[PDB]
Amino acid sequence: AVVTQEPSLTVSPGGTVTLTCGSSTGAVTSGHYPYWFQQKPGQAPRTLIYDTSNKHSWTPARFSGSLLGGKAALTLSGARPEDEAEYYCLLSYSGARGVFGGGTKLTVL
Amino acid sequence: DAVRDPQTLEILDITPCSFGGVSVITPGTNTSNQVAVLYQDVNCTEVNVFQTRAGCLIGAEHVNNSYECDIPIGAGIC
Amino acid sequence: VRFPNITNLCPFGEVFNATRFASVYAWNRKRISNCVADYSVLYNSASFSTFKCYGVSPTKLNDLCFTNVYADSFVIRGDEVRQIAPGQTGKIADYNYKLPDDFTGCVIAWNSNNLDSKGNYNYLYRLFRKSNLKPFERDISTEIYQPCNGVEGFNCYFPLQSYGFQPTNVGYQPYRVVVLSFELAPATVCGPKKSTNLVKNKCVNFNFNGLTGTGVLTESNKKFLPFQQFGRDIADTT
Amino acid sequence: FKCYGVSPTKLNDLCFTNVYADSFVIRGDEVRQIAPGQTGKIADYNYKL
Amino acid sequence: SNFGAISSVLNDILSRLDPPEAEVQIDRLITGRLQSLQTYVTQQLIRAA
Amino acid sequence: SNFGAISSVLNDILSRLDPPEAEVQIDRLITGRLQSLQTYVTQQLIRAA
Amino acid sequence: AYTNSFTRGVYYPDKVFRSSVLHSTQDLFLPFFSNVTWFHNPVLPFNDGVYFASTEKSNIIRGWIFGTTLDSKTQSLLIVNNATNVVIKVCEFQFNNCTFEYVSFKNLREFVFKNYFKIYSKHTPIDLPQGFSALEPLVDLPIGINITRFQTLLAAYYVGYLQPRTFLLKYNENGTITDAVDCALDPLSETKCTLKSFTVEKGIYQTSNFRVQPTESI
Amino acid sequence: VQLVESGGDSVQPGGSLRLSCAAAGFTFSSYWMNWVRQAPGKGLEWVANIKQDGSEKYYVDSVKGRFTISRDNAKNSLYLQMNSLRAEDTAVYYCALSSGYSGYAGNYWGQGTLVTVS
Ligand SMILES: *[C@@H]1O[C@H](CO)[C@@H](O)[C@H](O)[C@H]1NC(C)=O
Ligand SMILES: *[C@@H]1O[C@H](CO)[C@@H](O)[C@H](O)[C@H]1NC(C)=O
Ligand SMILES: *[C@@H]1O[C@H](CO)[C@@H](O)[C@H](O)[C@H]1NC(C)=O
Ligand SMILES: *[C@@H]1O[C@H](CO)[C@@H](O)[C@H](O)[C@H]1NC(C)=O
Ligand SMILES: *[C@@H]1O[C@H](CO)[C@@H](O)[C@H](O)[C@H]1NC(C)=O
Ligand SMILES: *[C@@H]1O[C@H](CO)[C@@H](O)[C@H](O)[C@H]1NC(C)=O
Ligand SMILES: *[C@@H]1O[C@H](CO)[C@@H](O)[C@H](O)[C@H]1NC(C)=O
Ligand SMILES: *[C@@H]1O[C@H](CO)[C@@H](O)[C@H](O)[C@H]1NC(C)=O
Ligand SMILES: *[C@@H]1O[C@H](CO)[C@@H](O)[C@H](O)[C@H]1NC(C)=O
Ligand SMILES: *[C@@H]1O[C@H](CO)[C@@H](O)[C@H](O)[C@H]1NC(C)=O
Repeated sequence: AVVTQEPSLTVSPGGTVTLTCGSSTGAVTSGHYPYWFQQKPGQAPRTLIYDTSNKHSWTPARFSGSLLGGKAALTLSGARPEDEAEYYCLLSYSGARGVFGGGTKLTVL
Repeated sequence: DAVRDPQTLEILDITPCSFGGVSVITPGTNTSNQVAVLYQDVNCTEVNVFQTRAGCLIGAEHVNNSYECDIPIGAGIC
Repeated sequence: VRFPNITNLCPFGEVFNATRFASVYAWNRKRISNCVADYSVLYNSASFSTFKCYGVSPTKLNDLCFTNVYADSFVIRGDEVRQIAPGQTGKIADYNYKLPDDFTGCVIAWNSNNLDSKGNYNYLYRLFRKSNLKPFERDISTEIYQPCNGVEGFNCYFPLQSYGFQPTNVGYQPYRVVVLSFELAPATVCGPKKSTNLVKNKCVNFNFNGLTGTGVLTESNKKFLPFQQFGRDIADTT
Repeated sequence: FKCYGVSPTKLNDLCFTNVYADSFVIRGDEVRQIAPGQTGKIADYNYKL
Repeated sequence: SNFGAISSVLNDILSRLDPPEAEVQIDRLITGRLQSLQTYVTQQLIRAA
Repeated sequence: SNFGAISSVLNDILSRLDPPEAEVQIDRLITGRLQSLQTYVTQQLIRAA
Repeated sequence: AYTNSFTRGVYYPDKVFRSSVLHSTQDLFLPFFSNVTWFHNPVLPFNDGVYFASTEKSNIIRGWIFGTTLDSKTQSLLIVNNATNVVIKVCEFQFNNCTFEYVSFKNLREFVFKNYFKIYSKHTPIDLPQGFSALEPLVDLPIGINITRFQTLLAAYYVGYLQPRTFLLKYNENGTITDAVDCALDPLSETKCTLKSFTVEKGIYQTSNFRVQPTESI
Repeated sequence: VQLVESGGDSVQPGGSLRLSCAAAGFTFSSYWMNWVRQAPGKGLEWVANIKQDGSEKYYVDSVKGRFTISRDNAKNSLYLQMNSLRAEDTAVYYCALSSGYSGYAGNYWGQGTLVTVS
């Protein structure tokens, strides 16, 4: 029940982003049905990506629920100042007892 | 012409659904705008009604007296 | 050759050189009327990637005259340009922009990578819909496609998805598409031709508002009503 | 109850060459692996679709 | 009558389509109009008898 | 008879092919059947003479 | 309250001059001897199109509103005759975002409102008088407004509905429609349309075909 | 689709607190209902879930045996009761609605209710 993330990422305006998440064991696949959330100060976490790659209607399409080399990711095609937030990942395991990562802070230079 | 029902061992005939031409029997419109309608080669259930071999005639009065033929219908009826 | 003596050209520049185009899910339409449509500019211009006409020839557009011209303006991906035609199926042909199988008009399109690409996600298309669109039908709805009721989730989605247009994308680059639908009543939009002196009581080759034939033109006393453009004989010929 | 190549409500309208019933017992957490495109202990080493 | 053509008027076909397509629409009118004359002539010959 | 059509049955054409193709196959049946009536009628008129 | 529409509701189907001819055409026309509701205000159905007629002494009826909500939200068509002119607008009227705007009993006025939106009309001196005349196109509105209901803005008026019926129209020497046959009114009218004539000679004519339709499926 | 969560208050350690969430704008008994908590300055911690019909419940092992979930489908709401609440368990609890494949993680989120233990 261990999930890790890159502590922080800094991106220049218009630059791309690769936020990563994964489990201490095995590899992340669609079978973990990975979720990604965005939290701005004073706000509740909002789900951006669900079930690996499905994007929500309230999520800017600049965000993409892709997978990497046995890891979950939330990438951007061009970051904006409005995206500064703490991002969180959640993976399923043997059942509906998911585990969150440590959190990855995204800032814009 | 006929089909065997797949559940019941009986044979049914398939009769085409009644149809035929429809003709309007009229005096000249310089005399009268009253008309009678003939349904060709059909019965008088599917459609002052006179059933003849030529079809179901509706609106024409059936008269016992014969006369010289004016507007022919068919099968001896005018 | 006789046309209404209109000196005003049709505002194609406001359609083809527009600063912004509509999303394909909500394509925009402008009605073109009471003007002279110069199609030599659109046909001869080298800026277009394609110029395909279905019910008319692209080089006869200047001789023809129409009663109503409609310009449908939208942006799609390059690999979806082939769907803007009669007799087509596909994500755009069925759910975003359908042309009738008997469509009369011209489909004109060009690469706009240097104008629209950034990623530019302001251009949306329908990914999901309950049923296919009718020819020239448009509809705006965010009702979730299926049983979910207001809640987006697995096996139920928000109908619209965006295009991700980036300068480095050719099949995924943006293309600007303008469809000119031609309704062929009194003349409204004629090509870039001048009216000539009328000659009567002689055999002539005539063109009246795009209607052509050979015959002798004479003065007459036919009681045309103010709303009528032309008349017909017992044989239903002009 | 989930179908992949066909709709689950059209099964009585459809007709097929032959169908085979692969019948077995697994642990609940691994039920998610019985699907096309999946990987894992069953999907890779016991019962692949 | 159109007989399957885009227009019953020959001049409207010629003013709209280039030969590779105009010819198809014209052939549709030729078949229909030639067939009409054949029907007409046959009836005139029988009536003439 | 098919008369060059995909099927002699009009209902088969309509249910099997989408309109852009179904109309073409129907036109073949119409030409053949209309032509058949023209042949029949001409023969009935000559025989009637 | 209902009135007999008699033979009214005919109009020139196109913009083509024809004369001394009997021409068969199919369009949305008022059926002959139809049900026209008699009013002397409510929001009525529009359906395929509407036949409207009025009889007035003081010109109380000024206009019409057409739309789907007839109350903001979307575009509605407002046609009003006021003092000296007629104002036509298709704004999102509350009873902005205007796409089109234009500014121009003894009296019997007839109108046809049908779907762009076309208005036909006739005005003659005179419950709805029996007689025949044909209405002509007056206003062409390139608006694209979806209409399911309309309201009459206030005298008596009559409202009927158009149907896709075939008519035989008689054009006189000056190209004026002087008579008409409703091909779906009765067997005699069917005979007149079949023979392309307003006069039928004594005899028997085949005009149609009777065919029994299936009901349930087995 | 609104999730209204309350019940957070200032409580003493060793006691218990019942939190609740009400559904509005959507059907309750068609989705899974989640609980997530966040200590100030920290990331998100998974706490608990419950199946659409209440037949199954799930907990993160760290709260197992202490947290209980119950629900009333006629009131469109659920309750989370936490017993033997620790001083360290200061966090904002959030209600989330799961409409995804497994029902394990929420898509829609409420505003959260703050639980402070002292
Ligand atoms: C079908 O079942 C009925 C009894 O419900 C029986 O009478 C009939 O003969 C059976 N027909 C066939 C073909 O088995
Ligand atoms: C038709 O009737 C009128 C009298 O209403 C008469 O003058 C006319 O000659 C008649 N025409 C024929 C063909 O009988
Ligand atoms: C059909 O017509 C015959 C007369 O030829 C008559 O005896 C019989 O009752 C009619 N059947 C129906 C249903 O009208
Ligand atoms: C013919 O006369 C007989 C009586 O002899 C009567 O019963 C029958 O109804 C009459 N039919 C008609 C058409 O007048
Ligand atoms: C668009 O602008 C160019 C000049 O940059 C001009 O040549 C062209 O004709 C314009 N297109 C239209 C339809 O006017
Ligand atoms: C109007 O319709 C009613 C049936 O709803 C009918 O009884 C009445 O006779 C009709 N009125 C006219 C003038 O046709
Ligand atoms: C017109 O509006 C009605 C609802 O009042 C709707 O059902 C119908 O589909 C609409 N038609 C068009 C062409 O928008
Ligand atoms: C008719 O109404 C319009 C409403 O826009 C108004 O501007 C116009 O002045 C009115 N006509 C007269 C004669 O007042
Ligand atoms: C007119 O359009 C604007 C968008 O530009 C919209 O916000 C406004 O609500 C529309 N007017 C009405 C009555 O809806
Ligand atoms: C045609 O109009 C003239 C007046 O211009 C009139 O004298 C003549 O009687 C009209 N003809 C018909 C058939 O109404």
